[PDB]
Amino acid sequence: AHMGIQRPTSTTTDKKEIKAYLKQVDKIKDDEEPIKTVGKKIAELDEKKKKLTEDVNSKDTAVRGKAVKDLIKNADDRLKEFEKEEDAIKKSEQDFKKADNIDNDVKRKEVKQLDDVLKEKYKLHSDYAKAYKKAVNSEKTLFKYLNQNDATQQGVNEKSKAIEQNYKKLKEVSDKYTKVLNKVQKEKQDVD
Repeated sequence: AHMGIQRPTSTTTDKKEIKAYLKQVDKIKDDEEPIKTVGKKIAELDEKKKKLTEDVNSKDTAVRGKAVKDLIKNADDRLKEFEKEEDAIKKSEQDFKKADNIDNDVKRKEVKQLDDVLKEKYKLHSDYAKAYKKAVNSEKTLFKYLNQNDATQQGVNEKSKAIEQNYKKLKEVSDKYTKVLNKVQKEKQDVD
């Protein structure tokens, strides 16, 4: 060019645009940090739950009754804490939709693909949240059954199998979600 003048090429300008895109996606990911705190708080609650294992079968009726009532409260507490994760993902998805201008058609398709995988992330989280709530609620159902007169082993077993099945399902969906979080990073590597 005259005087060796240099001004931005479509490639440089696309880079700028991809940078701004990947930044909006990372700001949203940053703002999900509270989900980590939820996980820690639920883990603490899970440890407290395990520590009622002896008491739930206590021969001291008062110790047993307190353990059962504490187990009900603990299921409520885990569900309440999990609401914060649900709310965070809701916030993240709302910010997502707001986050071409890429001239390069090859690169523009890579971007649409990252967007589609992020869309799949939000959908799979909804499935995961449903499965987690179903599981914790099915624990609560067993504990309520213990909090009335005349509970039997047969009844306990029948409610226990449902908990087991719910956890099998939660594993299937949790695995799928972890997979999608990985696919999100793979698409980012290509896009960048």
